[PDB]
Amino acid sequence: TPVTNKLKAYGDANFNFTNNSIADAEKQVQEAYKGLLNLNEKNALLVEDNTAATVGNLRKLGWVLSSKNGTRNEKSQQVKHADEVLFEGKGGVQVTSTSENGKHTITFAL
Amino acid sequence: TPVTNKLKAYGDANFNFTNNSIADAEKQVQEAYKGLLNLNEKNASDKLLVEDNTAATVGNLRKLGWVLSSKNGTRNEKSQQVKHADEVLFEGKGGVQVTSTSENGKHTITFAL
Amino acid sequence: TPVTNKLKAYGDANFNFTNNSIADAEKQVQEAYKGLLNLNEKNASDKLLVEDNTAATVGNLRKLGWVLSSKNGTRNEKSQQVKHADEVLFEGKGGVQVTSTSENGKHTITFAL
Repeated sequence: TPVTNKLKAYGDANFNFTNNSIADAEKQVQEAYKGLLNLNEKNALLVEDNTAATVGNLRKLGWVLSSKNGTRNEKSQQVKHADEVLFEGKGGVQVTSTSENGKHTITFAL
Repeated sequence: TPVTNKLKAYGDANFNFTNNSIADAEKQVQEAYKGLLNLNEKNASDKLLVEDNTAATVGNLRKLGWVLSSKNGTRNEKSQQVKHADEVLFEGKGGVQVTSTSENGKHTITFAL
Repeated sequence: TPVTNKLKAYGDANFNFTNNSIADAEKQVQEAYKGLLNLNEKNASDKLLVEDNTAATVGNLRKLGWVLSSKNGTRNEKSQQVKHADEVLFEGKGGVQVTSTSENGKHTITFAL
């Protein structure tokens, strides 16, 4: 049948400040985190560990990729499941990569 | 209890190109994505084959990941999959310095000469 | 929905060292791996401890991630844990330029100078 849980995404209404950490409070109000799952929330942990995850939950997993160039402020984007990050080396930066048993190395050199 | 769902991986033979977007088609045919979970598969109706309120399985977790690529100048992208518990090492040599810092889930990789 | 499974985290007790892989071993102590889900732990029958067709939990989701490492030439690796909703910044300074563009979830980070 249907399986559901009460996990919210950052950016959703009814976020409870006293129920979360300051880190999550900061994510709640940032655009870059909007729509990523809020996995933490604490009455002491609201959605218990032993709660079924849903496929909709998986669609909301990710991390935030940012780039800074000098003083210029950070630009941020979400890396969700099956998104791609390309590291591209132009002149005169050489970017090479190896991959052994789940360990991926991106090398940078002149 | 044996919990299952109908989620496929990219590269699976019976993915239907007609019913899905160009973005998904592009992932479906790349070896780089092969075996990653296909979360965004649609039917004729342009609705998701597997609805949000479906049990996720441990098998599903084993197919989560993102694609990591490097491209030098004009040459074509070399790609790998970063799956759960994989490691990505950014290494500086040959005149390039790479350093890192971490604080409260905020990680920084810094590149210098 | 109340649900459980037998998945443990790297760093947890009762890890059968001789029945598991070298990599898992290589991971179960490294601090950067601690608390990350041990997805592929084997049992005494030399099969996966938790089969593919088992419900995943929110507790599992809280343990998903990957390891981000850096190496400055000769020095040792510095490693840190990247979990869901962590941020990773790529910063360029004297005098590497690090710029980024994104389109349809493909993110390009470009290194110049």
